[PDB]
Amino acid sequence: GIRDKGVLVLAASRGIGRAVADVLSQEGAEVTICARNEELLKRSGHRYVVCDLRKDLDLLFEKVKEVDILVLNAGGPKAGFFDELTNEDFKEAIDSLFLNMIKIVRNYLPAMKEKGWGRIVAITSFSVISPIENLYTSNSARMALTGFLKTLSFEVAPYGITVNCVAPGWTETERVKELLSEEKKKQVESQIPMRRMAKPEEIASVVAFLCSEKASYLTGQTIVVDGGLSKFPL
Amino acid sequence: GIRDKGVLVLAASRGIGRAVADVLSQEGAEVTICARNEELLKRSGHRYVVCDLRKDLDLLFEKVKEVDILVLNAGGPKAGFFDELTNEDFKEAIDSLFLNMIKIVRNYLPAMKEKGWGRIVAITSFSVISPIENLYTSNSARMALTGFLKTLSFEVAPYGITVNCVAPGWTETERVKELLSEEKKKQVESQIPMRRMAKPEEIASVVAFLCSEKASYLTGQTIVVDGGLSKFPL
Amino acid sequence: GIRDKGVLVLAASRGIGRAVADVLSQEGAEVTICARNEELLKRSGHRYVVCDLRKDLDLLFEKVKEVDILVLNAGGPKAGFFDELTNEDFKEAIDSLFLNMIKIVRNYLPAMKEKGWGRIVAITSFSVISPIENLYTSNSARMALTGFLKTLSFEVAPYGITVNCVAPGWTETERVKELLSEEKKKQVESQIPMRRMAKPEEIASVVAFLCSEKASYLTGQTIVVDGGLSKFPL
Amino acid sequence: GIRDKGVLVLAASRGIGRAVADVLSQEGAEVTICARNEELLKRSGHRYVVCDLRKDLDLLFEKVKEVDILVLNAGGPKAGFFDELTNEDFKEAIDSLFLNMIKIVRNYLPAMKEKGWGRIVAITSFSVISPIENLYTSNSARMALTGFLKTLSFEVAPYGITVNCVAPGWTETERVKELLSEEKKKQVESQIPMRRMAKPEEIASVVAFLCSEKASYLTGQTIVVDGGLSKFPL
Repeated sequence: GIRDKGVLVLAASRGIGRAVADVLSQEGAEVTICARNEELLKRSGHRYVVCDLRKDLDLLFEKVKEVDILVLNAGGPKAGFFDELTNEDFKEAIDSLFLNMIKIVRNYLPAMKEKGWGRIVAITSFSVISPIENLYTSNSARMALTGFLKTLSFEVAPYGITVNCVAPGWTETERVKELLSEEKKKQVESQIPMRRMAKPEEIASVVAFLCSEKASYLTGQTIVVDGGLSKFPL
Repeated sequence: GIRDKGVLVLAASRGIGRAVADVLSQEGAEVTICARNEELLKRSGHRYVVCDLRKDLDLLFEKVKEVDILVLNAGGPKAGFFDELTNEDFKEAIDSLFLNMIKIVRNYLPAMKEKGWGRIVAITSFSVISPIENLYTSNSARMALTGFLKTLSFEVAPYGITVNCVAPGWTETERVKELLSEEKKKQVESQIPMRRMAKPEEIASVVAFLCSEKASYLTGQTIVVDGGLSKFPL
Repeated sequence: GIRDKGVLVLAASRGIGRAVADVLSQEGAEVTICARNEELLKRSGHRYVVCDLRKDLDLLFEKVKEVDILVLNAGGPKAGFFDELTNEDFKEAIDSLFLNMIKIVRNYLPAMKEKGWGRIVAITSFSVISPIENLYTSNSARMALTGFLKTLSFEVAPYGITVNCVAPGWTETERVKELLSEEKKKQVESQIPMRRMAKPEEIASVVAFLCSEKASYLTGQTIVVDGGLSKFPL
Repeated sequence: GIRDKGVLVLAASRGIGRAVADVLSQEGAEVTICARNEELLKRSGHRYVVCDLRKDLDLLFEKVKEVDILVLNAGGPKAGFFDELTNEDFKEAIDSLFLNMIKIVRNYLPAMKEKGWGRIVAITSFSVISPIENLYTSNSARMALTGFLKTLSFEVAPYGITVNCVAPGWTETERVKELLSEEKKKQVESQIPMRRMAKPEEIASVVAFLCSEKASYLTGQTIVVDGGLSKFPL
């Protein structure tokens, strides 16, 4: 039940974030998205803020004041094996996937406490429980955030705020339909039990559910939505 | 989207299984429940079969022929420390919570393959990831079923059938409001971050979601719905 | 420090169980092994008892009275897709890999409590956290025993008894060098980061360490020994 | 078998790090320890470097050139609930427990590859799988490092290098015998199944084992050494 709730979705001009904004809009929430590309944002049909999170967080906090539902999401950082990654690559990933996210929570959390209701949902990756061999930066940075949000979930629970992650597997975002060949996309598709990648709305729907009033007893969890790919049984 | 899908819910005259039946009925599914007590079943307002998961299941298969959605559920076996449990206690738990469930899946799975759609959802316990010290029989039997359903999820994924568990924490079922004093209830309730037990419908709605067309890319997963109690971070 | 401790190792005429028996013997423990094949046992150079892990229980308890260290181990049950496995397959695996093990523990446990010192070690499989797709019977039965032992580990901890599993990955036992071609062997080997299967002693040495006095604060854990194969981060 | 291997242990003038250096010295390794406190280090009887690792990595790499075995370890960061922690608290923890650690590995890893043998062991905490409610900064930073090392273990495995964490539970270090009252110590002690905290050597021996030639097929693992405290069963 999310008619009239305030929603912010980060990195939401395209891909999963976009799909999440779309759903929540169709279920009557008042949604703001934010991203780097203004042109993409004007075309989205949503309320938007142009927001490079490294440089200018106070612009975001000024233009989007309070928020019942917060979906954390980011671009994926550099892939590579250990010798082709610098200290700067790990630092940038930590800043943008972990420390900047903490700042954003810290900002919007007090109004949720005051209302006695809230939702935080972080979009991470199934690579969190089934680490991919060349994603050193995002593996470790998403484990970081996932730990932070678990510890958080304990403290905010009594205020009616849930805190969860959704860990999508391979998703057919326009970004992925460019980072990969047809040969590589087939090979990967063939190791997914469902023998396909997710439509972005298939990830969106899980996130929309955790945001609804029906998910009120579910917190401190990472829901993996990956077609059956990861092997971990519990 | 589950108007007109055939649904069977086990151990569903009371508690969580009852709530699950109620929801899916409200969303337009054709629901049959089954349990031991016929008088409870007559009063439930649902299609029913009298059935016992410690014994023969043939009556069940005859009276309920095909099924799009199958929710596995049972009564909780005996609690106890090791010296106050017999080999029989372990065997009865294994038969009822594991082997008889495999036989039920075996039975309704073929018609799901034939249609290219299906859903299997097992209601287990948060004790599976956060084992309670005197639940030796249910801990180990629920691990067994979880292990079985994960292995299964791999195989049936390409047929459009998902396989998941919902692992509820402390829930205010009539059964629990009788297993426990007031003193023990408050002690428990004070260790749950949400500071309360779940209404049965709070577990129901998660199950109901996994059963919908929206959960199409989510399989092989145990969703813990426990108010934040279990500490495991992934 | 295990000079003169009494040891029983199951399924130990060949493979990993044999390697465990040999180590513990070299470190001065008085070791009994047990298995079906009497001529293999005669030739092993160890104290032995002939036993099935189905019928022959109280012969074992008769000929092997008390034991400081108990290594549980069994043959691997039938591998297969769901439609090529019977109710009897699941039932035999649960009896031999789970309920018979509970019986053996129940037997040898009282004398460990009496002495204030004990060691139980179950050899299971890395398939426990990274389930292989057609090992339905072993996956679920090993999860069952792993769950049992974890719950157990809580209760026997104060009595100076540790309870742990060792989960070996692909090991070069002569059984495996027969279950597999050269082509299948290489395919598998090339997905192990160490690019090879374990010598049986490389699993044995882990088991031997859990059995030593030095492992005195480590209980309720499954050590995975798999050359890096399983993806699970925690 | 580690007679003559070169060993470096960080944060090792006291506590667990100290205990690890002691053992490995007794087994014939040539050990250097490093910490901030020079006077403690002189008194240790070991080879030592003094270093605030924010600013003396150049010193450390200079005075300790190559190393077969690398035990990563750090002081514990600030404990607190979310409102009493700043962005600098999170930053400092990430720096010191994660990004500095990567820099050290990056340094000592090439000579391990060149020799075809090595060991990296991080001492983390059982709070990684059983997160404590007010350790936001260490929980999330240790998850980061654990995720980093697991991703690394895949790549370095073919080179004869293992990568593991040891996650001690409550240990009777002098530092802990000061952070806690008697009253709080006993409450804690009474929730550990073993009913006591670890002697630092009891965590040291697990580390020493991972460092030996006998742990050759064991990598990509976090061994939890916690007297049975954490409930996670797998």
